[PDB]
Amino acid sequence: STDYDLSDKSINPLGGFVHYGEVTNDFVMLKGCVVGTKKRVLTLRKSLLVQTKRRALEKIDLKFIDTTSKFGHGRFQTMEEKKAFMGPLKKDRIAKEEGA
Amino acid sequence: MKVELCSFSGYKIYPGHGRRYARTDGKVFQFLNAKCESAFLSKRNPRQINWTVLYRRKHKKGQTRRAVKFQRAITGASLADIMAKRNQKPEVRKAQREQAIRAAKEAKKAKQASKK
Amino acid sequence: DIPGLTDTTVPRRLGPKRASRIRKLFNLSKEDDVRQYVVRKPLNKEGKKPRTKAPKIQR
Amino acid sequence: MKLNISFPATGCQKLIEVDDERKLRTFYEKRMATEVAADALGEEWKGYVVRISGGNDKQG
Amino acid sequence: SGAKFRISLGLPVGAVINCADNTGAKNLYIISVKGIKGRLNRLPAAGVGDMVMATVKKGKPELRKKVHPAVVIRQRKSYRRKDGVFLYFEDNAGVIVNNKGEMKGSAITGPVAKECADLWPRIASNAGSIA
RNA sequence: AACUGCGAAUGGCUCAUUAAAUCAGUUAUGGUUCCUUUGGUCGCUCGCCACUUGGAUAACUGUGGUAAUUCUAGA
RNA sequence: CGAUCGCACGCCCCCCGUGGCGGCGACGACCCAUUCGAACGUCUGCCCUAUCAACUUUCGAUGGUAGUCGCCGUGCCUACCAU
RNA sequence: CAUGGUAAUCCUGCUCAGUACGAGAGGAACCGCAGGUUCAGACAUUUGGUGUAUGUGCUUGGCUGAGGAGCCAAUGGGGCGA
RNA sequence: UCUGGGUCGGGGUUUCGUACGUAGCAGAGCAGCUCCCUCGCUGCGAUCUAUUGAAAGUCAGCCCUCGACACAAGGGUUUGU
Ligand SMILES: [Mg+2]
Ligand SMILES: [Mg+2]
Ligand SMILES: [Mg+2]
Ligand SMILES: [Mg+2]
Ligand SMILES: [Mg+2]
Ligand SMILES: [Mg+2]
Ligand SMILES: [Mg+2]
Ligand SMILES: [Mg+2]
Ligand SMILES: [Mg+2]
Ligand SMILES: [Mg+2]
Ligand SMILES: [Mg+2]
Ligand SMILES: [Mg+2]
Repeated sequence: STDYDLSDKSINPLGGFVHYGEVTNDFVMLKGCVVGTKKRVLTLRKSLLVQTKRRALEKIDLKFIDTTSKFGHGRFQTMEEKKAFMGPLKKDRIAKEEGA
Repeated sequence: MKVELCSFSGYKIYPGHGRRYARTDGKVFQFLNAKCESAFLSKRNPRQINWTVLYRRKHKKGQTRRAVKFQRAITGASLADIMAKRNQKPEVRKAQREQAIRAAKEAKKAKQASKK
Repeated sequence: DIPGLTDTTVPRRLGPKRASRIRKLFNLSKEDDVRQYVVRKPLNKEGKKPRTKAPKIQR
Repeated sequence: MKLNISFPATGCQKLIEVDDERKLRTFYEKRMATEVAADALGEEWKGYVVRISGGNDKQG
Repeated sequence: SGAKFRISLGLPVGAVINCADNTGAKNLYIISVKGIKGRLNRLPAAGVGDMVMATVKKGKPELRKKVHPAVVIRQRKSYRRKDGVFLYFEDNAGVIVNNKGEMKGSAITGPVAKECADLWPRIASNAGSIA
């Protein structure tokens, strides 16, 4: 949830991370790509250099974090958004029939 | 958190998804995925495709008054002036009517006397 | 009150001209001193003698 | 941005120049002939609801 | 100021693209791209906003057998616009300019890419719409 | 000043088009329309405002936008 | 199937006493006629060229029937036929 | 960590600056900023490619009496595709 | 182990695009029955509409289960300052 988003959603995409599982503990969101497969152990290290360029020392303020399904062409950010857009289905109709 | 776009299928396209198509005649279209862009480019009608929101809307699938007059002052007659004029109901209007009646009567008698 | 916006009501430049509208404004029923109940606008410029101008009523 | 503010019950229209985008963000994403609360224009405009009658583009 | 970001090129040497101005030429055959240092066996390629050298194949005889500087204004290869939009056009098209980036023609048919428009102000003026 | 009405479809210019086309003479419209002028018709119908009914906008006052136009907005 | 405007203004007064009546116009009109026309047609008439002799007819060309459109007559257009 | 390998490169634009210099015409550079070229090492969120998930529709010829469900045609063909 | 990992099942995600059957006074039309009917009633008929964003697949290298089922203190070869 960014301050421009204010949605009760976690970093987990709709349907979980493909070939990893569900992220529950602390996480570090790094710019760009990282070596290794999914669920590969990585060592993070302090920079040996002095960060003086303008690319470094820049305040990164996120406006939006995508959480669509990565298991295909996901088009919804949350379960509730999907349900609100798509309305009741046959499964929910028979479930409400059983609940009464 | 950019502008939120809509597709061939009418679905919501979030930033970083889909492709934007700029036609030569100036029309700009955006699609959610290659399934939607293939249907559009093959001149397929979205109202005949059951998962499109245009179909679900065409087939109907799944789904003040007031009159306020504000009084204002005018040049020559203030709000109190027009109030005093319109509140002449208690017999003042009748007095004006009868004085007009006698003025007409005296004018007509004077006209008769002058003619004769 | 907003300063200079919601206060100091300004008057309309001119009142009703149709006799029906004068009667509607002044709650006249019928045939009571209509030509003298019309609003007369006073002109009082400094360089000229003051007078009051009455509009030509219609209908 | 400027605002041509008019109160028909008394006339006396006047122009108010507004610079802070936080004041105008309550106006943004609206249409003409829509009533919005002007409470974002400081305390002085609290209790005021105003209808967007029109305007002119950056080019006039 | 601002420098143009890298985009997908998709128009190598030997591409025949439409000529969108009212100059009188029908198409441009790209023979080289400006600023290409090059690499072995690699064809020089251009995207929108790039200045190419071109010869017109169909058009007026007084234009036909000559080399003209040209600028690409529309490409059919999809390119990413740094905000996540992947944009492509219905056809490849460019206009004929001089060495100063000033158009020989006086009008452009169809849209002009934003990357080309802000890079060439003279083309942006004659552009109908910007995509 | 502005609204309303009328005129602006006349005049003037040129001869590019145009070879039964235009055009000249002849005849027809019982196969059509027609501002205006002039002459007819306007109590010919049986059927709680009529001593006269409603609303809006100009002009006008005031606040503007635009570099710009015989551009115009809100009140 | 007149809710319009101007001009000098006058008659009746029993019932009364404030009303009812009047001339000259201007503007306005559904329709008819006239004027100005307009539009499409009737008959006849045009320069050179055969190193232009056969054209038109799929896509209206000629005609019929019934329509559409047009202010109106008409392949002006449509459908079906005849060639 | 002995030892061995070893890698980054070049250009453009803005600013400097219509500045230094120059009679004039012309016309730099250092710092800083924004991006590219060639190369390298990765990576798959996105866009694209693949696609026998032989996943799901469509479809030709034949075959199972027909329906339903399928199959065969050396991947039947084709659309979309995790 | 305060159990474990499997196999089915469920849910999520996602892919395709709306299943079979049934119903319809939807349907170009055509064919039979007329003491009937007074516009009928029986069929054939691609396709359409509703049930039905349905049906089907989805880890085999997708995500979460704590539902069901059995199974897991078993086996073999070596290794000493
Ligand atoms: Mg994915
Ligand atoms: Mg009058
Ligand atoms: Mg070679
Ligand atoms: Mg000529
Ligand atoms: Mg070393
Ligand atoms: Mg090296
Ligand atoms: Mg078959
Ligand atoms: Mg079958
Ligand atoms: Mg066999
Ligand atoms: Mg064989
Ligand atoms: Mg494909
Ligand atoms: Mg499962």
